[PDB]
Amino acid sequence: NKINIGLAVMKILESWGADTIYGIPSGTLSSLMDAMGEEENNVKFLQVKHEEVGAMAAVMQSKFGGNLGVTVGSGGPGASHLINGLYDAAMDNIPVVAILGSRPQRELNMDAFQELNQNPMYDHIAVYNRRVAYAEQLPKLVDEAARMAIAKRGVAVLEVPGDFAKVEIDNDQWYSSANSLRKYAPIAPAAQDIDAAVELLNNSKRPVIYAGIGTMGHGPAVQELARKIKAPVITTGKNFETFEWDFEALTGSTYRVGWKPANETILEADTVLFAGSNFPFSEVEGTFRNVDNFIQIDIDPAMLGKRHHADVAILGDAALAIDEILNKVDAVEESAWWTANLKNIANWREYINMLETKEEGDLQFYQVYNAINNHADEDAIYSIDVGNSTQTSIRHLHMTPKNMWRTSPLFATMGIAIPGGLGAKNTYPDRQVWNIIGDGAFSMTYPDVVTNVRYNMPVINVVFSNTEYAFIKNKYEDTNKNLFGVDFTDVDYAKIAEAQGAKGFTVSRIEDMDRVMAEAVAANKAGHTVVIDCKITQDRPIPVETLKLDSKLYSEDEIKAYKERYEAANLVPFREYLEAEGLESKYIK
Amino acid sequence: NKINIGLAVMKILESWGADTIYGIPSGTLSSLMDAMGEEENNVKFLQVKHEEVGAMAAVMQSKFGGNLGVTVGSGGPGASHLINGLYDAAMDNIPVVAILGSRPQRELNMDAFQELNQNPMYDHIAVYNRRVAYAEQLPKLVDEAARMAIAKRGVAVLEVPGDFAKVEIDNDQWYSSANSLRKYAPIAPAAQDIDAAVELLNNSKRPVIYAGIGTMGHGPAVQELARKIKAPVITTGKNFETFEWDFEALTGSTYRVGWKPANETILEADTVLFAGSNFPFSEVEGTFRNVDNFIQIDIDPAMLGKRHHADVAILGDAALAIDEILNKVDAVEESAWWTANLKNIANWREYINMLETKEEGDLQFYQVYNAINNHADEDAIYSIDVGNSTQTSIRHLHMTPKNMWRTSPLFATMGIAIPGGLGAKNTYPDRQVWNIIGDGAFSMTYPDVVTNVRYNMPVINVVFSNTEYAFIKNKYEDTNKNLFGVDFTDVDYAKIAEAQGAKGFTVSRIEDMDRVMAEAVAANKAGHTVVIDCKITQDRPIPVETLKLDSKLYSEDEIKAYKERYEAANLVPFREYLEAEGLESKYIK
Amino acid sequence: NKINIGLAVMKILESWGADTIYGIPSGTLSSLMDAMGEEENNVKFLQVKHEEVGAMAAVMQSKFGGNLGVTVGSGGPGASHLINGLYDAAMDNIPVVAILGSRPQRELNMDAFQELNQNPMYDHIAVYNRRVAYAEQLPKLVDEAARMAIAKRGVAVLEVPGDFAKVEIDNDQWYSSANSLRKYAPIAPAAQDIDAAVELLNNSKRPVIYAGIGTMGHGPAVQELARKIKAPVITTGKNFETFEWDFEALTGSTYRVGWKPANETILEADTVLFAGSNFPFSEVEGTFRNVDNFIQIDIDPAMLGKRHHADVAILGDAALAIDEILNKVDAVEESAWWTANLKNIANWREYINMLETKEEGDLQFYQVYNAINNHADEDAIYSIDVGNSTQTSIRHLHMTPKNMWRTSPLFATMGIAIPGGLGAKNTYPDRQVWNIIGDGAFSMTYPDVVTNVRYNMPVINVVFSNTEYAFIKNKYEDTNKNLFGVDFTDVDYAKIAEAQGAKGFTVSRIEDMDRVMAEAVAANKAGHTVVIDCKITQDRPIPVETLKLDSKLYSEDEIKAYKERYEAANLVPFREYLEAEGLESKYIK
Ligand SMILES: Cc1cc2nc3c(=O)[nH]c(=O)nc-3n(C[C@H](O)[C@H](O)[C@H](O)COP(=O)(O)OP(=O)(O)OC[C@H]3O[C@@H](n4cnc5c(N)ncnc54)[C@H](O)[C@@H]3O)c2cc1C
Ligand SMILES: Cc1cc2nc3c(=O)[nH]c(=O)nc-3n(C[C@H](O)[C@H](O)[C@H](O)COP(=O)(O)OP(=O)(O)OC[C@H]3O[C@@H](n4cnc5c(N)ncnc54)[C@H](O)[C@@H]3O)c2cc1C
Ligand SMILES: Cc1cc2nc3c(=O)[nH]c(=O)nc-3n(C[C@H](O)[C@H](O)[C@H](O)COP(=O)(O)OP(=O)(O)OC[C@H]3O[C@@H](n4cnc5c(N)ncnc54)[C@H](O)[C@@H]3O)c2cc1C
Ligand SMILES: CC(=O)c1sc(CCOP(=O)(O)OP(=O)(O)O)c(C)[n+]1Cc1cnc(C)nc1N
Ligand SMILES: CC(=O)c1sc(CCOP(=O)(O)OP(=O)(O)O)c(C)[n+]1Cc1cnc(C)nc1N
Ligand SMILES: CC(=O)c1sc(CCOP(=O)(O)OP(=O)(O)O)c(C)[n+]1Cc1cnc(C)nc1N
Ligand SMILES: [Mg+2]
Ligand SMILES: [Mg+2]
Ligand SMILES: [Mg+2]
Repeated sequence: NKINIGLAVMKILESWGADTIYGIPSGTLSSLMDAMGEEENNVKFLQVKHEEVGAMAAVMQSKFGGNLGVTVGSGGPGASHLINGLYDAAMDNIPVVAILGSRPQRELNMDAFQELNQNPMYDHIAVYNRRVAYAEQLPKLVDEAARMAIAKRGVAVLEVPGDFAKVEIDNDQWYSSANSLRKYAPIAPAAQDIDAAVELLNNSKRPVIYAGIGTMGHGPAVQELARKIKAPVITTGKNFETFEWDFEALTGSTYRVGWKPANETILEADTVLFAGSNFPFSEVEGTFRNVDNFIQIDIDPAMLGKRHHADVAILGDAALAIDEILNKVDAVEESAWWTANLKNIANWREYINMLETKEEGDLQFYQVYNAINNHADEDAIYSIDVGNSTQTSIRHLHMTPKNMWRTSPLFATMGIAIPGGLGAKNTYPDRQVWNIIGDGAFSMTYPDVVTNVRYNMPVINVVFSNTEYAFIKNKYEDTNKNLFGVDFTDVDYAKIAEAQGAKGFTVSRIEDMDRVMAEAVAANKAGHTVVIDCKITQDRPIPVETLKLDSKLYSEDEIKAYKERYEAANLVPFREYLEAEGLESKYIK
Repeated sequence: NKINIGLAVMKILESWGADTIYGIPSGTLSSLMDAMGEEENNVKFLQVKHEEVGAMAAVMQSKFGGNLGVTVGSGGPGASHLINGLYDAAMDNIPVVAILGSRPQRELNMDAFQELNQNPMYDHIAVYNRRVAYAEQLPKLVDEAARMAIAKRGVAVLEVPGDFAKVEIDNDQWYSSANSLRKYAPIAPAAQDIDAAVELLNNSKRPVIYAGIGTMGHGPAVQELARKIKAPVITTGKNFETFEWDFEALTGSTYRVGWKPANETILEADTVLFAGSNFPFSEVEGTFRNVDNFIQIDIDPAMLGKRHHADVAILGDAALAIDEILNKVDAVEESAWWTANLKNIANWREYINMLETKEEGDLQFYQVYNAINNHADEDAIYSIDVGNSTQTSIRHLHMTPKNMWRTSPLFATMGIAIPGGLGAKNTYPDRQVWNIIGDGAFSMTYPDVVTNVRYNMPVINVVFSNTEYAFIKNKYEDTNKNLFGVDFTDVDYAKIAEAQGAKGFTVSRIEDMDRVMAEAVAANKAGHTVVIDCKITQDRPIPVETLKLDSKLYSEDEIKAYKERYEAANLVPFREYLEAEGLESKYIK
Repeated sequence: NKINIGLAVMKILESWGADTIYGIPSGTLSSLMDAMGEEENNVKFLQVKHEEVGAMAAVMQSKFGGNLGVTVGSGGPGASHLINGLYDAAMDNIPVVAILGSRPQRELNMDAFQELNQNPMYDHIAVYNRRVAYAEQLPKLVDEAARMAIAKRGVAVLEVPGDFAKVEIDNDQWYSSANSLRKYAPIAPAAQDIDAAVELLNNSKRPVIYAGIGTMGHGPAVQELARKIKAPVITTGKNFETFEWDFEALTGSTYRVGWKPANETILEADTVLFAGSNFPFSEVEGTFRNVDNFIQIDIDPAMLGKRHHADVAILGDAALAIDEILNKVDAVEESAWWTANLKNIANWREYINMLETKEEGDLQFYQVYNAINNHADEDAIYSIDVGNSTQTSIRHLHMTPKNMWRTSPLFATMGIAIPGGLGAKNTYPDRQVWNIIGDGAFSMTYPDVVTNVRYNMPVINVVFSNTEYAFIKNKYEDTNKNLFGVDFTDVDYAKIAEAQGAKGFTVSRIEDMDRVMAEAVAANKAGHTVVIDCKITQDRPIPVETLKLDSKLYSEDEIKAYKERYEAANLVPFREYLEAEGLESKYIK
């Protein structure tokens, strides 16, 4: 007639679909874990080597479309180790339950061993943050923690004295509210707002669609609208998978982790259809400084008019809004604007393709991605870390909506890749998973490669060894009138992988890349976790946030040096393509 | 006539003796670092692979008697990575300056990239926590940060917008208050309080001295007092180096990370001289439940009467107090109490020595320490990690005041060892440094082994590979009516070390341990960082917090099993030694 | 071509409808206020005597259906004084912008006069909490503060260095996003969920509708449903105005601030239609312990299944849900259940009416309310303070949807009444406003009576002088086996009102109450603020949370004493009415 509180907690977690708990065992968590596996319960424990990797995996699990993740941290140091993963979830508004273990109740406030008040730890970023006051309410609080993490789209934190889960209660003294879980269906936009948008788009001479992840699942519709009104497409760094990598009108993304086309288009555009985005560089980089009209679509009222004055605001689902717009807007037969953009994009793709298809020489980022493109499954999942890998992956990977690409986009914590792969593979065990990592970030997390090995969750780690914290050093050449402290010694990551039970590869030449990738993938299909140590050059990826190509903006000397350093001799400034179509730059005089 | 704000900051840090900054480069920290090395400034940057290791090294640097440490974390993820190191410093009351990099001022509050309010992050544990409001006051705030960290004995945190250090100011618009640094000299205790202590000690039939780190530097005096009044000595887990490892009257420490003698003595004692300690298990483990009188010595008023009712309270330096007491107290010629304790200690040392000196078989903790004892320098420094290593090191290392032993004693974060070695070697470059680590903790920090290699700071890493998070699993056998999730796969750490430019060794047999240690030390003296992968058994160290040896407390079956499992056939319960001297247990009936 | 930042802020506030700022002038707020009134701006300043009254008025302004309120607090003490008002808004989820003045930027971090970090002050309860980093972004942050307070339904806090508002900017460097303000229209519920509800209601033998403020604006529909299926109605303490005070099937509210009928009905009910409520006593008072089925309607997913296991969960507007249910459910011709409830309600109304209509004697709460009922406008607004006034007002006021009743229901801060009247009168200048206050709460706020006088915002303060903190003392008789410290001396509040420029009245006899109220109202219509000092008895209002009337639950002695003390000789326990209709209590045996 009674049940162990720990088993009740597992039953509740199971009811909310939270069937995986990431973490490291602890005395302050013994009771909870001791209950795992009872009465046919299916909540599994995935042991990591560093609690931050567990927290990040639990979060990335949801990012990749998986179930609500749960992460545990032992009282004190275990709990504090969850921070980078929780801050990432908070900034990305991703649901995740964090359980902080604690000393038994009798020890609280006694200044005992590893005994402290952990309530302040995550109060600032959490949507729910409580210290269980007595054993009997633990089930209710775990249930609410799940409900709140999901409803508030954020981090739900519970501090749990270690002695509570051992307590027993009547089976009728607990319940799950998972059965009452309800979510709102996509909301249609106000016709009045769609019409105002249509009018502006019809009258615009240089329209451009800036699509954020709010357009996820509606890329075809966005591409259709783009072609109907001849409006080029700009995407955000988080939304590339939404488009066919080779879409004729895709200009890429603006600023640093972007493409040349996008950065030029935005400064020449008249009307922007800001769809489902909260682009953070908007104000500080003056992204929309030359735009005449601004139309925004978003399901969140707090975002309407946030990044720029909105001439038209549309509250509602991006899909529905795009569909309504597509159907009501006037078709455009030809546009000098569209034609110039297509050619500018084509020019950029020539540049990118020639870099990717070199046949011999010292290995660069480009050829590694080329190889990934020639060997990856069409529905491959990419877990991207922070640094040059982010910048290059969205330029050189050839994705489509069949893929998934995720990173730590806003908080931007390094080391998100390996955890990303764990959450992905846990969700899709038969799906090919890639972790694209810089050596600096890999260095903050490679001990967890063994986790994939131990749990038979085969992933392919691609490590870019340039022996520098490049993303910073590269920028140091600009912002810094010096440099200093951005390089380190190279280590044999392939050998480290072997020591961990993984399969390691080392490659440093372009002419060996295709074979190495072939062998790495074959190994992954043999059930092995792989680490490809790519010893690349220190060539800095082309900095499209500072395009030194237009002779009316930079000196010939500057242009020559820029072309030379970035192998961009054939890149043509957008103004040339505009003028060829009889148009004039609206800001370059 | 002007100076770069960044150079001013370095000059101020240099004036406070803070000549080393630990961290990882960042765009949000570029300005500050760019200034390092100018105008003959000698503030060096030590690059780590994970910011938590940098934060911990900066803290351990002071713990080991070094200069004020400085740690940097890039805005957001870099800063949050400092947490485990800062919480350790906070709980241990260790001075440390933490600089959090941040987006440029113009980006603050704009919800820009990696832009957030970091003030809440460490407000709870810091003694100083401010966000620089404008460039010109950065020097003043760094100066105050140093002054406050030192005066308040804690964490001083500054959030610094990345664009401030580039600003220039008049040389007369900044100054360091380091020249005004003043500290109080040891304060003599009130004679009235010393006399009350003396009277109690003179009249006590079973005195015992419980010495905490407040007695650091006065071990000889404590040993002299112990012999004068025939009072055995109990130490805290943090204070072993204060005594000669083989002192005839040293009973060790109480509770889990302790010895058998100490745990028995405390339950049989009448009067306790609690000198310079804030022992955290006092109340929750009922350490002093059978004590009749309690005398406390401490320089901190907040501690007087905290762990137990104090019959006599002495405010002042432990050295001075011990000296005053020693001189005024009556000499004791013989004591049945003393005699029984000495024999109980001798019995324990027989047990410990026989474990350490085995000649053949599967390697255990014991023989690794035996080897360390036979090959280490007499002034060696030991950086101890958290787990079975802590428990075993204080039982098997043969230290004296010439040594230094430090860990993460209260917050108890794993992974403190490697950082400890960095701070130690940075402070004493020609001194032998040992990092004693469990494989679980090593797994949270081994990527930083390369840091010692890269910076030519040779250390000896001793890794205990039992393929479990033993300290927890061991206790799981008691507290848990099950277990689960406490084991992992073994990895070749020696091979990982080689891949990092370090020298690796692997040992699994007792008969090879002496030679392996010899070769490891010789390598360390050759300037190499070493990793000794000790493949040990899963034998649980004897649990002295639950001594099942007295037939009046446990069944014969229990005693037999306990002796069998812990190879303690020859250990004799303290009550036998007491009775042999004509005394009776005061609680065992 | 340029504009003062302060004027820009006022223009933005005006665009969001925030035309009133409550507070007290300050050096740290001088710049902002100095700009009020410029270029035809219409943002007015309402000066209070205590900043907490200003914060509460700004909040109550929205509670009463007014515009977004703004409250200001001078750096340090002025800002901290806002706390009770902000916590009330936070717990009630009411939008409000709070501006904290601060020392000029140059003084920040200098430990200057009244200079401190106010970011921690309200971080825990705010939905937006930032310190303006530079003058130029102040406009953008005020605009976002308004947008966020509204979108997040909570407290938006901005700390503003006093020197920023003086700075000038280009008119094109600021904009308001108020034009993009959009809100979701009522969402229809899932038909599947409505049908499950209907089925349960059709099959229920004892249905009951528990309506919270989510049903606001749909009382007629709720009353119609109640009559159609013969389900009595229970309301929450915040939702009385939604029903006609004399609705035949209104049982009142459960627990302490409730009626006898409601408290009995809930323990005898089978199926509950929990509509638009988040009743806080649910679990701790076991409100639904005897209920068989539970159906919940709410627009917030986080609330579904929170207060009790939900057999049916309906996500969507309460109006739409009630309408769908009303139309699909089966009509019920007669019900023994309904009949018994109506008679129990009628019995309660006989009791209440006889108390209210006494003709002579010492004045009690009852006759004051009787008088208010006979003289108040039909659309009067009632601002209720915390204490016996809350308990009694919902029992003795005769409200309808034409009225508005508001208090501090969850955080429950005393002193909310006067601020409530200010916000109400500011919103509806020609509407009759009543402040019902206990003397204890009046004592925390009467200096602000002058505010109504000074700003010609005539209100009627009704003060219940029982010279005790009754709501507590009353309960002290139960929970406390003593009492102590709950009484104080009586003061002449009428005389205090006169000293403040208000009109004071004093009444202590039932036979004078009608005339006094008549004269008080006539004075209010003469444009004067009135204070009616009601010297009442210390008679404790009947405690319906402990009904000692059923002989099968209490001894005859207890019942006699209960009837005697609360003049309830004629109250009949519900079980009698149930049995008379051939039904049996489901829990009283
Ligand atoms: C090292 C690094 C460098 C980077 N560099 C760049 C860079 O140069 N350029 C760049 O663009 N990014 C860059 N990023 C990523 C960048 O920081 C942002 O995270 C990203 O651009 C935000 O993209 P977003 O607008 O698509 O989505 P979010 O910021 O997640 O916003 C999505 C919006 O969509 C709305 N929404 C959600 N669902 C719907 C729906 N159904 N209908 C309508 N609206 C909906 C939401 O309410 C929200 O407002 C970088 C990241 C890293 C780690
Ligand atoms: C995994 C793990 C297990 C552990 N297990 C144990 C265990 O079983 N048993 C155990 O004992 N410890 C154990 N520890 C260590 C333990 O948690 C405490 O940190 C330690 O015992 C505190 O020792 P202390 O009293 O010497 O010093 P502190 O707690 O640092 O207190 C020192 C006191 O000395 C005072 N003081 C300082 N200078 C002076 C002066 N000049 N004169 C006078 N007073 C002065 C201070 O004000 C303070 O009150 C463990 C640690 C870990 C990480
Ligand atoms: C001294 C004091 C004593 C008190 N004593 C009592 C007492 O004895 N009994 C009592 O009942 N109260 C009492 N109260 C008030 C009590 O504390 C609660 O604040 C009140 O009962 C909450 O009422 P509620 O459920 O209507 O609304 P709320 O708690 O405000 O919850 C309203 C719910 O409606 C939902 N909602 C909003 N709009 C819609 C919509 N359009 N459609 C559907 N759902 C919607 C919301 O999401 C929310 O879940 C007392 C207050 C004080 C100050
Ligand atoms: C964006 C940001 O803040 C970056 S990008 C970057 C370079 C990463 O180097 P890696 O070697 O992994 O990759 P590479 O650029 O390909 O060489 C650093 C150090 N940072 C700062 C930083 C520091 N520390 C942490 C934990 N997270 C971040 N994001
Ligand atoms: C004390 C405490 O909280 C311990 S002791 C311990 C076992 C350490 O295992 P390791 O393999 O390093 O050593 P071993 O015991 O010799 O096998 C754990 C997991 N914990 C919990 C824990 C978790 N995570 C972190 C960051 N710090 C701590 N202290
Ligand atoms: C509910 C709650 O917490 C109450 S009800 C109550 C009695 C109020 O006395 P008053 O004289 O105003 O009214 P009366 O009951 O009619 O005599 C007190 C002191 N409290 C505690 C309390 C204390 N202080 C403040 C600021 N707010 C509250 N709510
Ligand atoms: Mg790199
Ligand atoms: Mg281990
Ligand atoms: Mg009163």
